[PDB]
This record gives sequence, structure tokens and C-alpha cells, in this order.
Amino acid sequence: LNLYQKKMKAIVEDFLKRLHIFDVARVPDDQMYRLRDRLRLLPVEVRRLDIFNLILMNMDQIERASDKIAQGVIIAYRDMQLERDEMYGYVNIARNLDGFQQINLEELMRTGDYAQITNMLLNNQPVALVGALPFVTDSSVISLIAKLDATVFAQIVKLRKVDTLKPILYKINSDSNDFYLVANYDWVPTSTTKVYKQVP
Amino acid sequence: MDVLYSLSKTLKDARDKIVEGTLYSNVSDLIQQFNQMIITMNGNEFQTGGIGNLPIRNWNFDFGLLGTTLLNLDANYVETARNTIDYFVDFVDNVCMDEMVRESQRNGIAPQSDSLIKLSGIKFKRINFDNSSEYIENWNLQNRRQRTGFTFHKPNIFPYSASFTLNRSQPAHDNLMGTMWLNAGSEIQVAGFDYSCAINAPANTQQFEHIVQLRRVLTTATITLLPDAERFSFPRVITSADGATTWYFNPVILRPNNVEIEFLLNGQIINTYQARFGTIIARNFDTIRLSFQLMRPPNMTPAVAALFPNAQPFEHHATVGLTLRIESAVCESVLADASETMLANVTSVRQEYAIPVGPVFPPGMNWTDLITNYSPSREDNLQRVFTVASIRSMLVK
Amino acid sequence: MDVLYSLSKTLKDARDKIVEGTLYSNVSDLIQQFNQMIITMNGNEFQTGGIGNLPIRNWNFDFGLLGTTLLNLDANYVETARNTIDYFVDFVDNVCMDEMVRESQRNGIAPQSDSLIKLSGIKFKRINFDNSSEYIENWNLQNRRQRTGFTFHKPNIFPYSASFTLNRSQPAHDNLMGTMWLNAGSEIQVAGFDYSCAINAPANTQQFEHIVQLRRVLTTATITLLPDAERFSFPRVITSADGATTWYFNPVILRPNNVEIEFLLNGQIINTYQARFGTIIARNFDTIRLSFQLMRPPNMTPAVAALFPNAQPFEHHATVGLTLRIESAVCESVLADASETMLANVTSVRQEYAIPVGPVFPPGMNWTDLITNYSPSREDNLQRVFTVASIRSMLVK
Amino acid sequence: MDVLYSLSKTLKDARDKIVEGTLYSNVSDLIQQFNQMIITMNGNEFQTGGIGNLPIRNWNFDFGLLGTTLLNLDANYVETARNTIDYFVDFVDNVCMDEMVRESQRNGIAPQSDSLIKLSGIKFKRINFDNSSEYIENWNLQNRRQRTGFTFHKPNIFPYSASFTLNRSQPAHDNLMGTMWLNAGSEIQVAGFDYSCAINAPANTQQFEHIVQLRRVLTTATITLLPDAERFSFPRVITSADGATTWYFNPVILRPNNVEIEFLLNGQIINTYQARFGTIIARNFDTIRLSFQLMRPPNMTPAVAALFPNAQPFEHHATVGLTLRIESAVCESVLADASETMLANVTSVRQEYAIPVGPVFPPGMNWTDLITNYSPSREDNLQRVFTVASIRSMLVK
Amino acid sequence: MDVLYSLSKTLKDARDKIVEGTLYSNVSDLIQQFNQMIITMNGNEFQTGGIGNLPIRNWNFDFGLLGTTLLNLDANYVETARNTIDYFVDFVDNVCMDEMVRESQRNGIAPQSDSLIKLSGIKFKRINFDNSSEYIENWNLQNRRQRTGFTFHKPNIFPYSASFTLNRSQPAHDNLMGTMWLNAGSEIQVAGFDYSCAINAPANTQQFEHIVQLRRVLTTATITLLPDAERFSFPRVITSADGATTWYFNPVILRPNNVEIEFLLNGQIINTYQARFGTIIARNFDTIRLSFQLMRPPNMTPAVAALFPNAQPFEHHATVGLTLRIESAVCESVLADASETMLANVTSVRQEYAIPVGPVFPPGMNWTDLITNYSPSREDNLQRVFTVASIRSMLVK
Ligand SMILES: [Zn+2]
Ligand SMILES: [Zn+2]
Repeated sequence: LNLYQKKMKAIVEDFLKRLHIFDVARVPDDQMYRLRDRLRLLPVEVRRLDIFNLILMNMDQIERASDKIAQGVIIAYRDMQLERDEMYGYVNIARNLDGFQQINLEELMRTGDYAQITNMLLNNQPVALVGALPFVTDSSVISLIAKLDATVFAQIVKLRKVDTLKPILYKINSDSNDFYLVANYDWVPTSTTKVYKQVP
Repeated sequence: MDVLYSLSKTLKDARDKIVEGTLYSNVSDLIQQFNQMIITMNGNEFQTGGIGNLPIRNWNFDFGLLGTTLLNLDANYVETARNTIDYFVDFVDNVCMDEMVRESQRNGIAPQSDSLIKLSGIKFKRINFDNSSEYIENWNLQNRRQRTGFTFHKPNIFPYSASFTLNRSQPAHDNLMGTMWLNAGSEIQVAGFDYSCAINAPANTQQFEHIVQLRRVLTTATITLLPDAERFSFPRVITSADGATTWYFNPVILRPNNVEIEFLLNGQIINTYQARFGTIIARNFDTIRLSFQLMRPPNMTPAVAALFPNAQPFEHHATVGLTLRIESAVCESVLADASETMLANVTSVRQEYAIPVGPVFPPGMNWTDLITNYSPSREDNLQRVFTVASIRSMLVK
Repeated sequence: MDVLYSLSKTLKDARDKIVEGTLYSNVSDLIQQFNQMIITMNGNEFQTGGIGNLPIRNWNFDFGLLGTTLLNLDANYVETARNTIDYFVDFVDNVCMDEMVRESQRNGIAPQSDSLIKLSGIKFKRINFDNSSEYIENWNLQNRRQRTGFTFHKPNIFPYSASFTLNRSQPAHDNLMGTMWLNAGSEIQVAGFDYSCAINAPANTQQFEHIVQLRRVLTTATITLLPDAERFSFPRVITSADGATTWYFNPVILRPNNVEIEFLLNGQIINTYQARFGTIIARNFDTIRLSFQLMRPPNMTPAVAALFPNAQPFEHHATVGLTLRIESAVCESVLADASETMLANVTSVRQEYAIPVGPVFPPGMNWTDLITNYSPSREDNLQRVFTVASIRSMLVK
Repeated sequence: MDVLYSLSKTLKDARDKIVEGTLYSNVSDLIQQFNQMIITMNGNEFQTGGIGNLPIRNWNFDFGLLGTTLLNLDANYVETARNTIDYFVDFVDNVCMDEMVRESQRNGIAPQSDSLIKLSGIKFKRINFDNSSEYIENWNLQNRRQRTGFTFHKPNIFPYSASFTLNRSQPAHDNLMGTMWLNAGSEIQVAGFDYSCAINAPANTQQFEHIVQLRRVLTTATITLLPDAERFSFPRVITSADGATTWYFNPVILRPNNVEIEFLLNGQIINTYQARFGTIIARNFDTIRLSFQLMRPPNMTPAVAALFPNAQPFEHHATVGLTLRIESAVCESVLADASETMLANVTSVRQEYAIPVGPVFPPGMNWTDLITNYSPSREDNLQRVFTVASIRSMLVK
Repeated sequence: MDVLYSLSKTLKDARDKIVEGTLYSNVSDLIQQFNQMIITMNGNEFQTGGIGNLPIRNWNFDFGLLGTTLLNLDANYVETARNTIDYFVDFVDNVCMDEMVRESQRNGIAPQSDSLIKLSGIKFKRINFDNSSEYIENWNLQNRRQRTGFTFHKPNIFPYSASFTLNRSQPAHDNLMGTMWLNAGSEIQVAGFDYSCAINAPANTQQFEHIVQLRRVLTTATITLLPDAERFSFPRVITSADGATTWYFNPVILRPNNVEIEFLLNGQIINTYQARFGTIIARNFDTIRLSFQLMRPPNMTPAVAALFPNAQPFEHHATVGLTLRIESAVCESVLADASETMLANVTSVRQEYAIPVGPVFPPGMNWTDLITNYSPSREDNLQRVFTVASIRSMLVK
């Protein structure tokens, strides 16, 4: 689970405590770590193991199954045709990356930026961002026209970070959108961008 | 490539270990591997065929996975699984066949088909697993540039060759001296004949020799060597060297004298056997040299004396011979042998689908032609093609 | 010894199931076994070679374990592993070879080399595992003193023997009666000849018989029996029994009459077949007895009558024969056959390293000599040596 | 263009300095340069090929930069890198080849291909670095206008020329006087013959001279000059100047008298050597003039006197000669020589892809034709094309 | 192995970039690499030598690091460094030499010596760096199984062969027709002779042909082709084919007619040149075929007519010839050539230390014998051994 962080002490501490017998603390450091060194080389009670194998197989499915948060977004600076799906109505979703580089946000954020992204964005090039992310729904037909989705991005640059990267979706249903002076005029949705949250 | 392999051992160890009843904890380690696959696949499109009489079937992926619960397996579990396997089987078959016909002068050792080229892709490597099938085993060890090796019962190292050489002849062909032989597969039979029964020969002995150069080195060969060449022990009417007439061969057989077999490697004698008939070992050689003599019998009963006069006509032709058979051996290069179906599988798939002759292999995958001019390109293509045939035979026979 | 075995299946199932990709879970059970080894080894020191042209090599151990951490396997993981395997491979090779040369009369069964003697030690037994390799399988069952058994294609049970026996002869060798044969490997060809065509024989029938005593019992043998001995169907000039002269054999072949094959065990008939040609089963025997007759044709066309006069000279020699081939069989003792490379491996390693002739095996591991005097010591040494060759072939071919 | 260069030294110094085990800091300065590239590239798309048999492949860029895992690289690091390099290699190859076939009379010194024309663009200049490869080194120095210069072993300056000039002849060709020669590559052999052995010549001496005009000046030439022309020291039957008949040359060799070699530059003697055989230096010249004489021997033993009568027939033809070889030299213009593969690379790529004859180069890049009419356009195109071949050979041989 | 490489470039780039003066900053990146080494080594122990007349030497490590402090370099700094380098130099020398002598059939590619086998160990891999040395460059690319390639001046592809073939001969050897040649190194000279000057030949033309099969393919070859074979243009007394007598060859040379050179690859014509003398390119071939004719001159001056009578004795023997020299070429396999010292280095070290003949290389590393039977084992051993020689020459010449 690539949790390249706690692993050392963290688990060990709780472990010993539950054993009662001894009061950690006074456990020389070569001891606690060495204790892991030995632990990491054993099987796993079928029970225990058997379950993790299960969680991992469905892991993916859960993550995209949620209501808040989708995996990454795409920028193409190419007027694009908004798609339509029975559930969200008229929205800009993409069920598949393929045709645009992938940039592990996790990788970037954790390791600082070299602006590779900064250059691609600047000379305005097709690019994708992957991982879990914030989220924003909007009903402002107008919005789309204002090309809001191509905004949010500039941000990042400033200082590293990338937490403040709420992207945008346009839940434009033929209803709850006071903004409907749309289907009254011959026309088609020009979204400059869309997102990965696969359909429930 | 290696990718491909897995796909099968996956299915085999699958269509095998997944039966109504078995306990789950026997497949826990397996089940996993399986699913892992489906995932990597789903979302991919393929295409096979397009050549000769080979259909162009298209494939897509979109499958659910498998429960993990259940102490034991219920019939229902299987059937919902078998249904998914059958699509992969019918798939691989088409995948194998599609890459089992194309040949490339250049990189006849690399993937060809649009189907496979896509597999060597990195995103698919997450599927490799259990490479113990003798062929793949050797495919790897080679890709890493190391010492390969295979096993063959009655290997097929000798291109068919049946001929003779007249060392002494004349128009009437009534007093010939020479040798005739048959080299084919793993066997050699050679006879030395002297119509005069060495009557005017020094020490009344006529020397013979037969040399056979293998196109590939054979190591650890178990060989049967026997005196006499039964194939050349009967009366024959043969065409003359120039094809203009026919001569008569009327053999009478004597024991080969001073038999010496040498198994040489790059001109060096590695093994030598003097008059030893039965089972002998030749551990590493690229050439076999058989030397033997016809010695006129110094003492003859009347019946024998009558066959060998001091003057022509010579009506009974003194003949000595040898028979050598390579029962088993190891070769660093793939070869056809008497047990493996690889050559037959490749040849059969190409014939069934009317695959056009290509730039590498001889028409009909003819073995004699192939082994006679066993170029590096033919060997690399043959190995690729044999390895695929072996992957296919794990599921489809 | 069994120890040794593991070392390999460890490496094979290793160099096989460990590759750029696959899931940990498929090797979890494996990885462990592996490490377990490294441990037991590290600290210990070895020595191989020292005999004949065999190099002396020392080996030490001090290696890191394996990341039981990761989920999948990344290329880097492999390479850091393969580097460790290659030292063990190059090791075992040297270990096998070193114990594949030494022989011993007293205890020719147990280990010899300083390398292996150290392995049978108790502290290493912590490594045995998966003994499904046919040979080791039988090595164990023999320790526990139980019913063993191997499988062979065209076994090599008959020491080479090519000779004749004249039951009626005279100086001129113009009216002989007797048999000639070739016993070699898994085949027997025998011909009975009567120059007089049973002209003065009771019922005009001459009886023949050929008995072959196996050095080991063969069970579950599939055998091809055919009439005629092609090898003895052609004209020959042969040396007399005393070597003083040569006789003439000019055969004409007739069908063998009243053919009876008996497969006996300790003098008892286990299987008997009367004139049955084709495929027959001999389930347990240590002796084969072939009885057949030459019956003078009671009715002859002129051309036939002309070959068989009432008085000498007898110029066409009536001959009847049989051919018997053991295609497959099971033997409780190791033997050479037409498919296994064991004999060739042992013989080859000894030849390559110029290993001196020892006290047990005949010079050159000569098969005929070995099977002719197949003593208990030769068999125990042969089995030890064949089992090691089979362990070696799992990794090095 | 220079751009191009970098692309390679980048990859070389890459596929070289980037290996499993080197400390990061040994590539810190390098890594950077690399990334810098990827950036500038990604986004822009290219077209190569589109001529003769050359394939039109489309390249597109989409790559992630390079990590920096500290303290010597882990295998995994490499493989993820090598995968990216291989796309650039297979790229450049196609880039080189595409610009290595196009020629242009007007401006055949600049980029032709759609691929390269795009590189000279400014937005790419950001890559250029380490211009130490002898060829690029000189490519620059020429763009600024300065003293260029290359190094060659056995330079190929002389277009093939093998002929003769009869200064005195008659229909029967029985009393000729003249010279015959072979100018080819870096060598000149010339013989002067006088059938009359200067019998009626002033001072009994016949003067000879051979002048060779180089198409380009050679400087710093190390030259071997030897007396005698072995090539013209044997009997020959030659075609007459008009091709109507054949004459007989039956040489007998005498030492060349008053040998004088002049290396001239624009008509001026730069170096002159009088009868100096062995190694001589010619520091700057565009012309070589060899003058030598045949002097009738004033004193002759009978055997010699017999060869040279006072009256015809003249049966032994007095011949004197010289051999001159340019071992090494420097030229301001690119040339083929005996060590560099440039000409062969360019010629080979064009031949392999069936590139049609263009407007600049002679059919087949024929060297003799090229050097015979070495126009400015051919030289500019040759230099461009040779420089590209040298860039390519840094990665692909 | 690659390990080894570094060790040197380390020292070279060391004994080179480290001197009384320069700024730290120019070596900062270097210094590091260095130290890194010392560390990995220290503690370890080695052993070299032991074979033939080669001394056995043991080495230990326990050295101080380097002052990464100073700004500039003071004399004292160097001397304390040079003292440490000299121990490594004298070391490597002994390491190279020790592995430059051992050969091996099975695995003639991998390391042999106790010294190197220990280096391939993983714990040392922490030293690789800057692999721009042409040889190592290709050593790697071959491990990854990719397209290699080297550069050669006057390559040594032709095993020495000097012989003749008489197509028409008779006991007196007074009217012969055939060819004689010399194939050696990178050169071929062949002459076709017809004592009768095609007097009775169809169209008064005698056809000749000379075929030479290379043991390895040469690519990108720059070749000089010239008419005439000077080597066979003079009078000779030669031994007859059977060695029983001697014949007289008295040549008179005519221009070769209808010259056609074909460079074939696997039987296919890759390059063909018709009567083109001078410099030609052969881009990929494993065979050279030279065809040329002797055409009786249709018009002859008296002197010429006199050489060619209508009836014997034929005293002047019409001869036509060709000379072909491969100036440079690329080969995927290592070869000896006229510039590289590899073969000489390997041969010299073996000779100096009285290294016994081994199982792979011919006695004395004889080039002709080696290239004549250039087996895969000899090539792998040769490449290993040549690569080591090249590593050694970076420090010791
Ligand atoms: Zn068989
Ligand atoms: Zn040269």
C-alpha cells in the first residue's frame, strides 16, 4: 500500500503495549527496529492475509464509486464536445485517459516541481493529472461560456502545493438550471475540459 | 512474449485446479494471479488474422471478477468461470496462430503480429508467472545471453542424403570400388564395396571412409553403432553417376575390419572408438567420421574361394558396412526429433490456413531444406515459432 | 543427498517463478523456503574438485535475504536476485561433477566427495522440499526399502552380442545347420539356418531355439515381435568358429514355423505366445526364449524345387528368423535407454575432466561391460551417479 | 543542425554513464542536460521518410522526466530510463537517414528534410553541448569562416586512372617509348619504357615525367617513395591507343636515374626531393610531378649486352619506374580514406533504401566520379552527409 | 565484468586529471567516485595467478580516503595519491592477465578466475561508471541482446589460403587452364590462366571465377578493386596437385574481360559491380564472387601473334587477374585487423607466461586456425578476452 511512512516504530509500539509484560520506552532503538526486521519475514495467518487480498481487488472500484472526489483531470485547450449521461444529464466526464501524458500528482507534490508541468501549461499543451482530487459541481450554463474550467489551474504555479486544486464539473440538467436559455437556441456545449470520475 | 506464456499456464493450472468441489485454500494463491489479469486486459482491443485463409476475428474485454468466499466450490461457481475461460482459450489460439506464420528476415527473433507486439508493452508485464515449461525456460536463459539446451530422442540432425561415390569405375561398371550411404534423421548407414575383393590391393585391404558434418553441435549423445549396413546388403540396379546408364550391385557381406569412429569438434577428435559395437557416448561433436576396411579373407573354404576369382568377371561384390544411430542428444539449437510435435504443429497450422511461402522458411517448412541451410535467421524464427507451438500445446492439442 | 536435490528444485522453481511482474502471493510460499537456505549456508565453507583434470574451487557464503515486502515485482528486484542465483548454479554444477566421478567398492552407495559428505550433515537437513522428480522419488523409496521402479523407452538391457552356433558343420562348411544372432540394447534378431532344408530331418522339420538371459528383470514390457531376421537375410562370408577360415552363407528365407516365445521368470513361464506377431505384453521376466522351426515346403513350384536338391551341393540355404524389440518396460534397477541422458551425462563429465579409471566402473563407463557384469556395487554406484546427473539436468543441460 | 549533434552525445554519454551502480553525483551535471531536452521536445510532432523505399513513420513525444534516487542507481532506475532512450535512438536513426539522402544544387549545404528544417528552429537551440566530435568541431569553425582540417590514413585523392602514353610508336609497336601508370586512392605507380634502351638518345638517356593534379590540396602528407613500379614490371599484351590492335610489352627493369619529385602548389615548388627513397614529407601541395630517366648502362656484362642490340628487333624493353604512396595527410575538404566509414555509411544507407539518383551525387555515390568532378555543391553536400553519418555512428554502427 | 572496466577509467581519468595545480572543482565529481571505491574494496581479500609460469599474488585493502578539503592541489597531495594508485595499477595488470588466459567450452562467455568471479558479486556493482570505451560499449549492448558493431582498418577476415585449381591439365603440364590465388587478411588476388590463349574456346573467351566465403558478415566495407594480380604475374615453378612433380608457369598478362564482382549475403546479390576498378562499397555480405574472362585478342601485332601460336608448344601463358582489398569494414563479431593490438596483447600475455594450450583456442592463438573454425565458443571467449585486453591497454601498454 505504498505507505512509505510509518512502518517502523508505529506498529511496534502498539504491539508491545498489548503484550502488557513490558513498558516499551526503555527498549533500546536497535531493539525495536530489529524487531521489525524479523517480523517482516514471515507468512501471514491465512485469515489475516486472505482478507487484504480481497480489499485490494475492490480498492479501485470504491475510490471511483464515491460521490466526492474523482481521479484527475484533462486539459486540451481544444473546444470539446460535452458528453451526455442519463444520470448527470449534460456533463463533461471522461471514462478514459489515453492520448495524454500522465503526471502522478502524488509524485510531483511529494518531490517538488521542476515545472515540467509549468512549461507544458505555459506553451499550453495537452496534459493529464492523476490521483484522487477535490471536486466542484456547477449549474451556471453561463459558466461554461466563461470558460471557468480553464482557470483554476494557473494557481499551482505560485508555490508548489496543489491541494487547492478544485476542478470543475457542469451538472447541467435540463431543469435545476435556471440557466436554460440554451436548448432554446441551436447550439452545442463547448467544454474545454472534463474529468475521470467513472459513473456509479 | 514471456507475457504470452503466462496467459496459458494461467488457463491450464486453471481449467485444471478449478473443479466442482475442491477446497478454496488450494487456489487462493491462484485465484489472485487470475483476476490480476482480467484487470490489466479490460479496456483493450485486439485484432488477429488478415493473412491467407486466416479469419480476422476481433476481441474486446470487459469482465467481472471472482468471489473469494466459500470454503468449497459449488458447481455454479465453475460454470460462471468456465464461460470466461472459453473466451480466452478461443482467443490465445487465434493469437498463437497469427504470430506462428509471419517471418522476418531482419529480426526473425522479435514479435511480429499486431496482436503480440502490443503485449510486449510494459503495462502488460504485470501478468508474468510460473515459467517452468521447458521451452520458455530456455527462451529466457537465451534472451539474457546464456547457455541454452534441449532434449531429443532420435534427433533430426541429418538432412536426407542417399548417394554413392565410385572411387574406381569404368564404363561397363563391372569392377567398381566406392561407398554408398543414407544419412537421414538420426541415422547413418554406409557401405564400402570392392568388386575385386582387394585382389590387387596392398595387404589385400581396401580402406573406406564416410564423413558426416552436422549443421549444429550435438552434446551428450547416446549412440548405437552396429557392424553391417542392411540397407546396402541386397542386389541393386543403380543409375550411373552421369545418369546415362545403370549398373549392377550384387553384394556379399564381410565383417568391417579396423572400424574406427571419430566424433570431432572443430577438427579435433573428442571421442574415438575402435571396433566397439553397441552403445557408445559422444559427448560433444559437430562431425562424425567412420573409417572401416574390407580385408580379403586370407583363408577361404571352396564355397567362399569360388566367389572371389583372380580374374574378372567379378560376380559377387565384397561389401563391408556400418550403421550408426543417435538415440538421444542435447543441442543448443532447436531441432525436430522423433518425439516432439513442434515442427508438425507449426507446419500443420501453416498448411491448414494456406499460409503463403515467406522469406525465411523453405516451402512447406521442409525439414531437409531447413537443416541443410540452417541460417541464423531460420534458427531464430524456428525457435520463436517452436516456443509458441509449445505454449499452444499446453491448452490445445 | 536428498539435501542436494532441494538445492536445485529451489533454484529451478526459482529461476522460473521469479520474474519482472507477477504477484508476491504466488511465491510467498516459495520465497520463504529460499531464504531459509541462505541462512543455513552462510558461515559455512566448501571445497570441490582436486581429482584428475578437475579444477579445485573454494566457496564461501555471506548473502542478504529477500524483500518479503513488496506487492508486485519490479525489474530491479529480479536482477539483485539473479545475481545471487548464478553463484549457486555455478556452485551446484561443481558439486555435482565432483561427486559424479568418485566410485567406491565397500560403500558405493553413500556420498564420496568432501563437498557432499558435509551436506548429509544434520544441520543442513533444514532444506529438503518437493521431491516429485521421478529419480529422487525412487531414491527415497529405496532407503525405506520398498518397491521402486522407473520408466524406459527402448531400454538397454542386452549387452552387445553378435555370434553364431553351428549345430552341424564340417571342414568345407558346405552343409551347416545352426543359428546366428544379434542381441543389442532392446533388440534381438535371430536366424536358424539349415543348408539341407531339412531333407533328412524327422518330419522334414529342423527345430531352432534362442535363449537370452536378462541381467535384471523387466516388468510391464511392451514388445514388437516380427517374423524374419533381416540382418541375417543376406549373403555373408563369415569367419569359422576357430578363426582358421571363412564360410559362405547364402540365405533364402521361409516363414518361421511353430513360433513360440516364452518370457520366463526364475525358470517359470510367465507369458507365452504362439505365432503371435505384432504387439505383445511380457509382464515380468528375466529370460526370453524364442523357439521356431524350418519346415521343408511339402509342395514346391519348379523354381523352388530347384533351390533344394536331394543331394549336395546345397547352394541356397534355407533360413527362418525372428525379430523382437522391447519398446518400453519398467525396471527396478537403473538402466540406460534410448531417451534418458543419464549415462551420457555421467560418461561425458568423466571424459571431459579426464577422470582416471576407478575400481568400480569399466573403462569409459562402457555399457556392454557394465550390463554384462552388473554387480550390486556397480548398480548402487550407477544409481547414485544417475540420480546426481538428473539433479544436475534440472539446471544445467 | 548542431542541435542534432547534441541529441546523440546526449544519448551516448547517457547509454554509457547511466548504469546499474554509479553514484548519482557522477551524472548530476548530465542528468540535467537530459531532462532539459525532454521538455523542449514533448508536444511537437515529426515526419520522417517519404522517399524511395524509406518508410514514413510518425514520432510523437510524451515523456516523464528523470528521478534522482540517491546514492548510486538501483537497477529499476535504469530500465525505466533505457525504455525512454530506445525511442530516441530508433528516432535519430530515422532522422539521420532521412536527411542523408536528400541533395540540393542551389543550397545543398543546409537542412533539407522536414524533420531537420524544424530543428534549426530557434526554440531548440537550448540543447547544444560538448562539441568535441572531430567532425562537428570542424562543422562549426567553417560556419564562422576559419581554418578547418581533417585527418586521413591512405586518403582517397586520386580518381582511378590506368593508362599509357606512347611518345614514339609505329604500327608494328615493336619500338615504343612512353609511360604507363595507375593512379588510384592514395597511390601512384608510373613506369617509363624505351624499347631501344636509349641507343640513339642524347647522352644515351631518355627522360620521363608523370604529373598528377589533385582535386584538393593536401597538407602535412607523410609519403613513401620507392624506386620501381612492380605493377608494370611484367609481360603484357595491351590494346593500342585506337583500340584497333594489341602490342607486346616485355619489360626488363633498370634503376630510375635522376629521380626528382616535386610537390607543387599553384605552380610553385613547395617540396622537392632528388633521388630520395623511403619516407618524405610534402607539407602543402595540389600537384605531384615525378621526373625520372632511363640511362643506357655504359658498361654491360655479356648477358646484359645481349638484351640491348644496336638494331631491331628489340625484344627486351628497358623500363624504369617509381611508386609513391600517401600514408597520411590533412585536407580542408572531406574525402574518403582507408579508415573512415563515412562514405560507406552514406552509400550503404542509400543503397539499402533504394534511394533514387539525385541531382548532385553520381550514381551509386561512385568515388572516382565524385572526386573527378568535385564541385563545390558536391563537397558541401558530401560534408553535410558525412557529418550526419558520423553523428549516427556514435550510436548505431 | 563491467565492474572491472570502471576500475580503470577510474585510474586513467585519475592519473590524468589529478596533478600539481588544478582546481578542486574540476575533479569534485571525480574524487567522489574514487573514494566510493576504496570503501567497497577495503576488508576484502584477493588472489591472482597460479597457472603456468604465472606468479601467484595475494592482495589486501586498507587505505585512507581523500582530502575533499583543499581548494587547489599542492604537490604533496598528488604524491600521497599516486602512491595509492600504483598499487591498483600493479593490481589490475595481474587481474587482467589472470583472466586473459583461462578458456572454457560450456560457458566461455562468463568470468573464469577466482579474482574476477568475485567481482561480478553484487556488493561491488557500486562502482560502474563512464562506459564510453568502444569495447565495453559493445559488451553491454550484447548482454541486452541488441545490435552491436566495431570498426576495422584492413580487417583480418580471410584465413591464409594460397593454392590453385587446374581445370584442364595433363601429365606434361604444358597446356593448363585454371586459377591460382592468395586469400589473406583483408586481401584477395586471383589469376585465371589459359596456356592455349582460348584458341579453341567458344568465342575465343575462357571464363574464370573465384568465390570466397567469409566466416562472418562484413557490413559498410570500403573496398579497392584493381585489375591484374601482380602476385601471379611472374614465372613460377609450382608443385603439381599430387605433389609428384613440378610445372612451369610463364605468364603474359592481358586485361581481365567482363569483370563482375558480386557481394552476396545468404546467396542473394547485395552489391554487384561490372568492370568498376577503384573504390567500391559493399554494404552487407558474407560472400564475394569474382568472375572475369580471358578473351583472345582478335587483332594482334606480329610481336603479340608470335606469343600465341595455333599449335603447341604454348610458351607464353595468357593470364588475367584481379586484386581486391577491404580497407575498412564493420563486423558484429570481434576480429583481428591491421590497427588494433587486442589479438597481439592476448597472444603476447599467453606466450610470455607460458600458458598451456587450452580447450578453446588453437595453439598460439593462431589467427588462420581461429578464423577458419570460428565457433560460437571461440568467438565468445575471444570477445571476453579482447574486451579485457582493451581494459588493460587503458593503463598498461
Ligand atoms: Zn524411437
Ligand atoms: Zn593501411
